[PDB]
This record gives sequence, structure tokens and C-alpha cells, in this order.
Amino acid sequence: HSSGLVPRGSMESGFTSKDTYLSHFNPRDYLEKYYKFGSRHSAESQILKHLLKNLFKIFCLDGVKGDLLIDIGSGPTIYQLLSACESFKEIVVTDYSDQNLQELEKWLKAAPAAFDWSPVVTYVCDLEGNRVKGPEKEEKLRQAVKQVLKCDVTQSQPLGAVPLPPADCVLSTLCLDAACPDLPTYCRALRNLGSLLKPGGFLVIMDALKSSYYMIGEQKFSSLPLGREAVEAAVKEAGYTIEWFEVISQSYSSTMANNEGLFSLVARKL
Ligand SMILES: CC(=O)N(CC#Cc1cccc(C(N)=O)c1)C[C@H]1C[C@@H](n2ccc3c(Cl)ncnc32)[C@H](O)[C@@H]1O
Repeated sequence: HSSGLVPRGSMESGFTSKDTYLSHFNPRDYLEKYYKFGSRHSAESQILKHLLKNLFKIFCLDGVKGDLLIDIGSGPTIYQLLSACESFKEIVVTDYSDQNLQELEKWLKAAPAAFDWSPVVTYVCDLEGNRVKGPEKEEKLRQAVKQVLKCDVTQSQPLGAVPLPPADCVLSTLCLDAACPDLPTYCRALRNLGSLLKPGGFLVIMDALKSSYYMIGEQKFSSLPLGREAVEAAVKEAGYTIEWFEVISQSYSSTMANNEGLFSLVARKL
């Protein structure tokens, strides 16, 4: 323990170790901190609002759609799946943190103590032209998530021995910056993720730019600080062609992250 000097579980290697996410990452503190849609004019809400807007553009407006979408790094969050749910018959959510899976499974069964995503669901519904309502939307997403699996991006087999068909798309929101301690592992993880993709399948990555850390209240966690070029290069190296690539200037509040914006991209496997 370093008390804010360095991120938790990082004094030895410099990067927050994987095991720190099984112990100190409290998903309910994370949800309450980063995904409260109460004040819609907060720097966090603006990030989430742009994530959804981009997810809406990829999944409802563009052509990213198919049988299987593997979500890598789901965290305790389901916002990243609201738009994809309209485009994929089956979604698979994955994450390293058991507590994250724990909170995910509470929402998948609509338990009362589960985090309330209803204000977030409504905004997406608006983006989708209000063809549905809040409750109908959640049920559709809940019906499409067929598996809740362990995940490890540092393994050649990221979803373990679990046999899945090749997915049409792979989606990772705010995962690789926290998971990959360096660029070679970042590049390698992107290569392992491709082992789950149909040839010519889509890869969708939205993460922070130039972020050495991010805050969960007083708990600091390591993030890999990446420029657009470092991202673009690691992706192309992993066996991908970048179809489009966006970079935004909006950043998290000074109390929450030192990132210099966010990036979003769609890439296909060669
Ligand atoms: C998906 C999310 O919401 N996560 C919480 C945040 C955030 C956040 C928010 C704002 C800015 C930034 C930033 N500055 O970048 C990060 C991260 C994820 C990472 C994930 N993790 C950790 C190791 C690991 C392995 Cl080895 N393999 C697969 N997943 C793994 C672990 O489970 C957890 O859920």
C-alpha cells in the first residue's frame, strides 16, 4: 500500500496487478462514482454520453452486427451493450473481477439490489429514436446476454477453456488501459482477442488517451498512457486494419483521471 503515491498493487512492477481487481476494486463504488446519470451535466456524464453516442453510431447506424458479440472488460457496467443489443442475437460479457461479474449477474436477473441503469437506458432509447421504452429495452439486452465469463487479456486463451463460436465483433470499453501494463502486452492482448474473432470480424475499442492513472474515490488504479499513434500502431501490429478512429478532447474531472481525452475505433481482422 502506497497511499496515493502510486496506484494500488503497483509498487512492485509499476502497474496495478491483476489480483488487485479481485480485492480492492469495489464495483458499487465505481458505478456510483462514474455512471450516476443523475446530474447529466457532469464531466463523467459527458464521457458516458459520448461513449453511448459512439456505440449508437457503430451498432445502430453502421453495419457492425452479427451472431455473436464478445464484450471484453465489461466491468460492472452494461451501457456498452445497449446499442449492440439491437444488432446482435447473442452478447457475451466478460471481466477479470469476480465482484464485477457478481454485480453484472445481479442486474442480469433484475434483482432489486442491483445497480439502477434506468436513466442510462432512457438516453440510449432516445438515441434509437424512441422505438421502445426503458423497461422493454433492458429486457431485450437482458435476453441477449447468454454468458457471463471470466476474462484475462494476458492469456493466449482470454476466455479460458470455454468454447465459443467465432464472434462477429469484439467490444472493449475502458478495459485495455487498466488491464495491459505495457505496449507489448497491450499489443499481445489485442492479438489474443483476435483468436475469438471471425476473419474480417470487427474490433471496437474505446479507452482513455494519455492516462497514467484513474481514481475510484481515494483508490488509485494504474492506466497505460497511450497516444493515438501508439494505439493505432499496436492495433495494426496485432493483425487488424483500422476502419475508423476517433479522438475526443473531453476528459474526466481532475479528481478522477489525468487522461487527455478518449479514443474510439472500429477495426477488422485481416
Ligand atoms: C471495464 C471497466 O469498467 N474498468 C474500470 C474502469 C475504469 C476507467 C475509467 C476511466 C478512465 C480509465 C483510464 N484512465 O483508462 C479507466 C476496467 C476493467 C479492467 C479489467 N481487467 C483488469 C485486468 C484484466 C485482465 Cl488481465 N484481463 C481482462 N480484464 C482485466 C477489470 O476487470 C475492470 O473491470
